[PDB]
Amino acid sequence: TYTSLKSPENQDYIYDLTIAHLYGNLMNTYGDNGNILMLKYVAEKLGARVTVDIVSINDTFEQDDYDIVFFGGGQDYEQSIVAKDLPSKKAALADYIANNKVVLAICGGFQLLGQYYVQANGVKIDGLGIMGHYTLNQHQNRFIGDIKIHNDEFNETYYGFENHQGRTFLSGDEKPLGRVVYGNGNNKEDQTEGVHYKNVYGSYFHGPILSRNVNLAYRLVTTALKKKYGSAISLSSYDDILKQEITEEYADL
Amino acid sequence: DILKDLSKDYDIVVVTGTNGKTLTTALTVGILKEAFGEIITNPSGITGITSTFLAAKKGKSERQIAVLEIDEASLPRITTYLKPSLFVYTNIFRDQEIYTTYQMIVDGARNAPKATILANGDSPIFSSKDIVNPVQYYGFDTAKHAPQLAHYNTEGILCPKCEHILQYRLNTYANLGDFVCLNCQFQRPTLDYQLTELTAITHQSSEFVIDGQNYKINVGGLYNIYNALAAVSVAEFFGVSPEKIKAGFNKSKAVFGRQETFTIGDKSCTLILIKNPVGASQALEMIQLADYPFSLSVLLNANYADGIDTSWIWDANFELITQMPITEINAGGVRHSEIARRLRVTGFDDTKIKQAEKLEQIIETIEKQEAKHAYILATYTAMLEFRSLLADR
Ligand SMILES: [Zn+2]
Repeated sequence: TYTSLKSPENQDYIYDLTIAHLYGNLMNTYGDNGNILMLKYVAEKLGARVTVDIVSINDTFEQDDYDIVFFGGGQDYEQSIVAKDLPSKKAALADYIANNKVVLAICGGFQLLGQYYVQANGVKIDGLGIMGHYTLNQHQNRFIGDIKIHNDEFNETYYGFENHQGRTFLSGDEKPLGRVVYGNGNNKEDQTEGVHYKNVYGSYFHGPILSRNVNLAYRLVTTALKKKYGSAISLSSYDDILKQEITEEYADL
Repeated sequence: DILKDLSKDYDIVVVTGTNGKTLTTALTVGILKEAFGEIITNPSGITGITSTFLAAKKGKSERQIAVLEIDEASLPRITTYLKPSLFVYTNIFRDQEIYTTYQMIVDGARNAPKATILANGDSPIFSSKDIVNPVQYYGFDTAKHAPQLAHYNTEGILCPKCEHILQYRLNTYANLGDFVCLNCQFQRPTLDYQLTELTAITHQSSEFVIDGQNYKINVGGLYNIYNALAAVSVAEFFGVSPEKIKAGFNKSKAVFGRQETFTIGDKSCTLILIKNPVGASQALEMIQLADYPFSLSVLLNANYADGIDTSWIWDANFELITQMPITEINAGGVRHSEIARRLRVTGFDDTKIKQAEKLEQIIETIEKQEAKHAYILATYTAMLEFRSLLADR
C-alpha cells in the first residue's frame, strides 16, 4: 500500500478523509480514475484533508483506515487478475460495507462486488460475493451509448455514457442507483442502472461519473464525513461550494 | 517476385510497433545512406512497394538496403511476400488487448526466423514471450534508483511471468524503463545498445550519449530520444563507423521537425497537439522544463476527428500544472467547460483559469497577456481552427 495523492498544506483542514483506491493501478481505464480526483476536490472544498492510498494486489485492507473506497474499471485481463486477489480482502470489505461506510464502484469494480461476472466468451469469474447481484454475458452485443437515470429516493438525475457487455441483475435486498430514463442500464430488461445498497453506490457510467454528476460527488463526500464525525456537523452547502459546476452542468442542454 | 526476389537482392529492415515508426524509419534511412548510398524506403506506407523497388538507381551488384515502415496488423501478410533481415520494434501501447497486438508481430517475425529483432528493451512486453529470432535490445542505462511503482494510471505493468505488479529502477514514460518484478525477479534484459548519459534536456532539445558518443536533437520529449536511440542502434548493428553515424545523424536530424512556433503581438507561442493520455502527459512533461513564465491555453473539441469521447483528459497528467511557471490559464474549445473543470481539480488557482467560448477570444487574451510566452495545447479540430484564425491576420 502507498499514498498516491495527498492534499497540500495550503489550507487549514478541520477534517481528514482517507480514500482506499482499490486496485487503482490495475482497474484504471477509460478515465474512471478521475473519480478519485473529483472526490479529492470536493472533499478539500468541504475542509477535509485528503489522503489517497493505492490498495492493490497482495495489500492488506483495514476497514478502519478508510472513509471512502473507490473501485473502478479496467481491461478484461487486469480484471481477471484483480478477481484472483479479492478473497484476501473479502472479510474486511464485508465489515466495511456492513458498517455502512461509503463505496463507489464502477464497471468491473461494481461487478466484482457481486456474485460473479461472465466474460463475453462464457467464462464465469467469481466475485467477492459480498452483494447479491450477478452479471451475465452477451455473446456479441454490447450496450453502448448515452444514458440518463433518476434516483427517486434522493430525487437526483445522473448522466453518463455506457459501454458494457455484462448484464447485471440486482438481488432483492438491493436498490438500483437509478431508474433508466434512456439507455440500456444494467440488463436492458428492467429499467435499472447500477446499485445502491447501504452506502455502496455502483454504476456502469463512464464520464467519469463524478465529473458529470457533482450532485453525486457531494453526496458521497458528505455521507462519508457525517459517517466519520457524526450527523450533527454542519457542512458547506452544495450550492455554495459547487455553484460553478451546477450552473455549467445546466448550460449543457 | 512482385516483392519476393528483392528480399534476396536487398537487406530489408522492417520498422514496426505502436508509435515512432515513421521517424525511426526516416532517421535510420538517413544514417544508413551516409554509409551505403541509396536506401529504399516508404516515406508513407504492398503493390506500391513494387514501384519503390523499381525506381531504384542501384543495380544487383551494389549494396542494396531497404528500411520499411510496416503497420503492426499488416506484418504477417507482408512477411509472406518479403523476407526481412532485421526487425526493429519501437514500442507497444494500447489503442484507446496489447498482448494480441504483440502476437501479430511475433507471428510476422516467426515467418523470417533467421532475421534479427532489434527491440526496445525498455518495454516489458518485448521480453514477455520466448522468441525464435535472435534478439538484441536498446534502451536507457542512465543512473538507476531503488525500485518504485510507475504512476497508477500507467498501463501494461503486470509481470508476464507471475502476474505481480512490476516496479522500475528507471521509468522514462508509460511502462518503459528498467523494469523489475520483485516477486520472481523477471527484469529488463541486458541492453546491447545503451543510452548511458542524459546530459541536457529542455523544452526544445536534448543531448545524450549512446554507446560512447554524444548526440543532440532540437526537439523536446523523451519519446523523441527513443527514436534517435533506435536509429543509431540500427546503424551500429550494420557496422557503420562512429564518425559516419554522427555525420549521417547530423544530416538527417531535421526529420524531427521543429516546434510549431508563431507570434501573436509581442508574444511567442507554441502550439501542441494533444490526443491521448500518454501523449498529453509527455507534452506537459516537456513544457514543464521551460525556464520562463508562460500562459497555458488548453483547447478541447469533441468533434469526429477529435474523438467524440473526452473522458481521456481525466487520465492525462494535468496535475503537473501546479509544478509549472504558469501565469494564467485559458480553457477553450467547444468543451471549454469540461477542460476548465479538469484543470480546477488539480488545485491550480481557479481565479486564474478563464473560460472562452470562442477561439478568437483566446487569441485576443494571449495577445494582451503580461508574460512573453504562451503554450497552447489543442485537440485536432481545435488546432486546425486555431491555425485558420491566425491566417486572418
Ligand atoms: Zn514476476
